[PDB]
Amino acid sequence: ETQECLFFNANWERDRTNQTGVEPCYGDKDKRRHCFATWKNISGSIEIVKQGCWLDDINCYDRTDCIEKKDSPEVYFCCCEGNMCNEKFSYFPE
Amino acid sequence: ETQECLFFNANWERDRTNQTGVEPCYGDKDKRRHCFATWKNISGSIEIVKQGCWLDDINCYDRTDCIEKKDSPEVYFCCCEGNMCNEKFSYFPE
Amino acid sequence: QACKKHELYVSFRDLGWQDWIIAPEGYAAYYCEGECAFPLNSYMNATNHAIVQTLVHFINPETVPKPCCAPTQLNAISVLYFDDSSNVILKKYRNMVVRACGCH
Amino acid sequence: QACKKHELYVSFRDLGWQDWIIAPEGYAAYYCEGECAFPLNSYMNATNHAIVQTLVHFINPETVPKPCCAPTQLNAISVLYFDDSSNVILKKYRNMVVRACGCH
Ligand SMILES: *[C@@H]1O[C@H](CO)[C@@H](O[C@@H]2O[C@H](CO)[C@@H](O[C@@H]3O[C@H](CO[C@H]4O[C@H](CO)[C@@H](O)[C@H](O)[C@@H]4O)[C@@H](O[C@@H]4O[C@H](CO)[C@@H](O)[C@H](O)[C@@H]4O)[C@H](O[C@H]4O[C@H](CO)[C@@H](O)[C@H](O)[C@@H]4O)[C@@H]3O)[C@H](O)[C@H]2NC(C)=O)[C@H](O)[C@H]1NC(C)=O
Ligand SMILES: *[C@@H]1O[C@H](CO)[C@@H](O[C@@H]2O[C@H](CO)[C@@H](O[C@@H]3O[C@H](CO[C@H]4O[C@H](CO)[C@@H](O)[C@H](O)[C@@H]4O)[C@@H](O[C@@H]4O[C@H](CO)[C@@H](O)[C@H](O)[C@@H]4O)[C@H](O[C@H]4O[C@H](CO)[C@@H](O)[C@H](O)[C@@H]4O)[C@@H]3O)[C@H](O)[C@H]2NC(C)=O)[C@H](O)[C@H]1NC(C)=O
Ligand SMILES: *[C@@H]1O[C@H](CO)[C@@H](O)[C@H](O)[C@H]1NC(C)=O
Ligand SMILES: *[C@@H]1O[C@H](CO)[C@@H](O)[C@H](O)[C@H]1NC(C)=O
Ligand SMILES: *[C@H]1O[C@H](CO)[C@@H](O)[C@H](O)[C@H]1NC(C)=O
Ligand SMILES: *[C@H]1O[C@H](CO)[C@@H](O)[C@H](O)[C@H]1NC(C)=O
Repeated sequence: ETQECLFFNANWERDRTNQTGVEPCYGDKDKRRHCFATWKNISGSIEIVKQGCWLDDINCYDRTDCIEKKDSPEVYFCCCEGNMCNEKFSYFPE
Repeated sequence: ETQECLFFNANWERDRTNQTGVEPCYGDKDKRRHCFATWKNISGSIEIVKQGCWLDDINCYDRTDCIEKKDSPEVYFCCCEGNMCNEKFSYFPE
Repeated sequence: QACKKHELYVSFRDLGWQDWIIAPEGYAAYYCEGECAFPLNSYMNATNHAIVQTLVHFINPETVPKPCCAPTQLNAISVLYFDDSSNVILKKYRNMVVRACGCH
Repeated sequence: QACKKHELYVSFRDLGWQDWIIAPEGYAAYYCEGECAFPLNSYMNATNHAIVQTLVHFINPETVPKPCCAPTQLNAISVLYFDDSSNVILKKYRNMVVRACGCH
């Protein structure tokens, strides 16, 4: 299970959140929680847009690494299970 | 409208309530509230069983006196609208 | 046709329960009923789950049905009834009256 | 036949929304469906309003219908979508997932 994720918010100034820190998933045995990460990839240059906890999503069930599988996405997003799993993320098309 | 009723509880000892006092109807413009009274009539001898507030009941809409209309009831019950309307109650079959 | 609350008075006599409830004799209970469709507007007090399922329908009506109109807001009433020992008893019953309907 | 939650995955692609939501691609949404009848037991998570209306039916099925099976418990999901300005945005949506069904 997942109690916390790495949190990052590009838009921290306008949203009034901190910019990073750890976010509690408030994951308590009824519904699952995951972490996620979304970032942009300007030609191998990578900037994180957001990173956090992520309500139960049958798509990231049984995922312990963050690999995104969509071809050349405008924005990359991935989620995984497992604390701070969002810490590192990777890309590997299908 | 009705903000309060005369309250009486025969069964105050077992129920742990007071035996009399005024009960707030908690009547606030969404749903109506009334007062009611239920008592026994052993041959003109009268003993009150209960008296209180009474959630919205289309039967005691537009009632400002407590007259019970059922023939020779095992227990008499009546409700009315209007503060402490339950104070006095009466009987007059249909 | 649209989902709407409609009147319905129940009577404990009729319900059979006349000898046990002392009051009331019957109550304004109401009930929902009505279609709940595309494009489901305001006043259908619908849930997102409902809007989605509505469109899902509209694409493949073969999959999920349309949502049902059903209460979203219910009131308690009071009753006075006799107990096994024939004590008189007052209790308020949660969710017996339909205050408002919607899509579910 | 009995009222039960059933599976249904929505796909935002199919829903048409593929260019605006960034994630997820679709979700486990589910839906209720099933009869809700006499004598309506446990596991139908029914409301009193429902039991009454059930019997009312059973006396005069001509008056009120049977209650409809419809969610009583829904979960939010998260989504990530783009805003007019193409900022990336995360928001959680209340009531999109059906956790459990019942009689209403
Ligand atoms: C989503 O939720 C909302 C509430 O959260 C629900 O909306 C609700 O709709 C109901 C209708 O069932 C509203 O109550 C009723 O309103 C009607 C309209 O009349 C009004 O207009 C005149 C203006 O000239 C005002 O003077 C009145 O104050 C009145 O409020 C009212 O009168 C009706 O008359 C028409 C025919 O002309 C009929 O179609 C109606 O049936 C009704 O008779 C209603 O009074 C009657 O019904 C009530 C019980 O419902 C009785 O107790 C009355 O004595 C009378 O017989 C009634 O008050 C309700 O207020 C409204 N909520 C809002 C918007 O505030 C939606 O219904 C829900 N979506 C769905 C699908 O349910
Ligand atoms: C009134 O509310 C209550 C809850 O408030 C609802 O009751 C709920 O019923 C649901 C069914 O939709 C319960 O969840 C499901 O339970 C089944 C039963 O399997 C269980 O038994 C074995 C014992 O041998 C245990 O090992 C398991 O832990 C398990 O909990 C479960 O497995 C099912 O397998 C059968 C076939 O054999 C199917 O009929 C089911 O569809 C199901 O596959 C379910 O797991 C499956 O479905 C879930 C999603 O629902 C998936 O995520 C799983 O991976 C899998 O595919 C499922 O957990 C629920 O717990 C229960 N609540 C209670 C009582 O605690 C009532 O439904 C509601 N009334 C109505 C009308 O809805
Ligand atoms: C970023 O894109 C490069 C090529 O531009 C790719 O090889 C790399 O794996 C991507 N990094 C990410 C986001 O995983
Ligand atoms: C009580 O019963 C008497 C006759 O026994 C009747 O005339 C009187 O009005 C009743 N009092 C009540 C409860 O109203
Ligand atoms: C930063 O803001 C609060 C205020 O103390 C801080 O405690 C918290 O750890 C940070 N915020 C988030 C969203 O993680
Ligand atoms: C008596 O019990 C409480 C405790 O103070 C008292 O204040 C109240 O007025 C009485 N009870 C009722 C039900 O009216």
